[PDB]
Amino acid sequence: SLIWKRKITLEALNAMGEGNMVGFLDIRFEHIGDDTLEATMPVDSRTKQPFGLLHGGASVVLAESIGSVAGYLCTEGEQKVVGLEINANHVRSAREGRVRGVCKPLHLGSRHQVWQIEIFDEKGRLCCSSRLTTAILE
Amino acid sequence: SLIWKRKITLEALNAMGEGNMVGFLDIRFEHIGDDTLEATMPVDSRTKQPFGLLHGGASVVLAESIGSVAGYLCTEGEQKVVGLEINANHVRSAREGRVRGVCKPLHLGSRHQVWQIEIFDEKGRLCCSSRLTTAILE
Amino acid sequence: SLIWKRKITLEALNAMGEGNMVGFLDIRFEHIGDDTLEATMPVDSRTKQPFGLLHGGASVVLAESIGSVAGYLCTEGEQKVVGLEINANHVRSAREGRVRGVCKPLHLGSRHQVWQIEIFDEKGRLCCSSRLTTAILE
Amino acid sequence: SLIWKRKITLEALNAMGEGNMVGFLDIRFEHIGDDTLEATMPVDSRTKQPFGLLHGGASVVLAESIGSVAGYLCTEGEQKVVGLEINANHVRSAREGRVRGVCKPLHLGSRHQVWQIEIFDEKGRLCCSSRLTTAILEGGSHHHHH
Repeated sequence: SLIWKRKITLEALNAMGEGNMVGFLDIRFEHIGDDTLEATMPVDSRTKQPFGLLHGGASVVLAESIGSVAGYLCTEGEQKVVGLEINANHVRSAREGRVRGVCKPLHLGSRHQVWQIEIFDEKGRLCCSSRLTTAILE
Repeated sequence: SLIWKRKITLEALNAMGEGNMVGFLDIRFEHIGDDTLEATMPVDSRTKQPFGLLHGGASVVLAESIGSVAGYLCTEGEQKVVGLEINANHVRSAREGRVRGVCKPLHLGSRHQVWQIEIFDEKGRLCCSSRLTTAILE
Repeated sequence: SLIWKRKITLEALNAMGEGNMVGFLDIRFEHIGDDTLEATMPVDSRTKQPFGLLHGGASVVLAESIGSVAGYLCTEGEQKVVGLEINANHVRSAREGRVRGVCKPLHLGSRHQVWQIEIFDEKGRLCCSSRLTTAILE
Repeated sequence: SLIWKRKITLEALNAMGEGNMVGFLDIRFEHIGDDTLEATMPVDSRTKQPFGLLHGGASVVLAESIGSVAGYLCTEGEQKVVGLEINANHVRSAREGRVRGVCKPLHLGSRHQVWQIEIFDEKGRLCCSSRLTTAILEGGSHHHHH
């Protein structure tokens, strides 16, 4: 199923993060299915807490970053999306490597959207499950 | 009305982010009342999204960073807190200066804690309100 | 702090629940301040979980019930609100009497709103903290 | 696979609700799978808001009700689960019939669990998506030296 309303390439996406938070974290997308969007992120002196574990906020940064663009790719023309509510359950820690976020839609309405982003570690072990609720602004 | 079970100094506390995400982002705790813990964060290239505004994940990184430490200061001995769930509602954007997050407890149990982190802009306007649920581990 | 764009009395307000869940759970509005709405609900056979304590879901029905109407009162004309997301933390259980829900705004925009509802037991202690995000419909 | 640690019949599962909220909203567990639990709820005057539609709070009642027991079934002995926090997205309304809740585990930790409950209408359309985080409370007698 194709949910995307706009067309884009990993090239353009990754370009977005340069100059802002997304950039200074090395978050790079790596897939764009018909109804799915993936991305990864490291685990170092930028995405870790004072104990050397994948910071929970880092996972949310990753979740929101992907959900935001994905929601955008589901709109038309001058439309835009703004994240309203986000939540996440940290069910497993991470200390090294890169985590991959898999974003899928739970609901794509005309005025708002709900995105689910599951984050897994290199071994494929689920570390975080988050949801993003956005509003479509004309 | 005094909740802390571990005495700490802003100096030693701020020291926490000396090589981890909390440092790279310039988060600096500035207050330690009987039941509240504050800390500001810079709204710059490091914490902004592709459009120049504060990134929603930055708001959550701040929340979860202030909540993790508040929770820890409320345990004793070898105990530790692990973040379980976090939720945030972005009610207002911010594009300049420093955002302040005021953390207070909603509940301080013996097994779990619930923290409320309200993030304001330099104008004192709520920008993000979030809750962090922690688990106390022996 | 007069947030209400509409006018309504406790009498008219409570008459909304007759014949629906609100009236069936005996949820009763008891205060309309300039920027807050308060309502009580019994902790009984209709609101308890299998072990004699207040069902967490009942606390959420109270929360959404107060937040929905409050949202309405903050619009006007043919405008109406629709709940998008609601979350809550159960921090203390209630076993008897009635709990009291207190709702106040966190954001009232032209497109959506965020409401915070705190639920207390008969002793004035926090039992549930929740947030509701609505969307305004023209 | 089999996540359940306790063996319960649907009959015994539904008997738990008599006399309380679950029984009063006619919430009926109708299926226990290897790693899923399902319950139904009528969309009527007891569960509708003033405008004649399914009350979002009811949906959360259904979700927490299913999630709570699923969490209990995944604990042995006198152990127990306590609901910590819940969240839900209302993505579509309902006005008649029943809605069905389908609870799957997202995490079955040693100290806490995360449950996902999706509520569907008659046509299999998602009306509410919810997550419940619970804490496991230890229980049972302990050996002591003598």
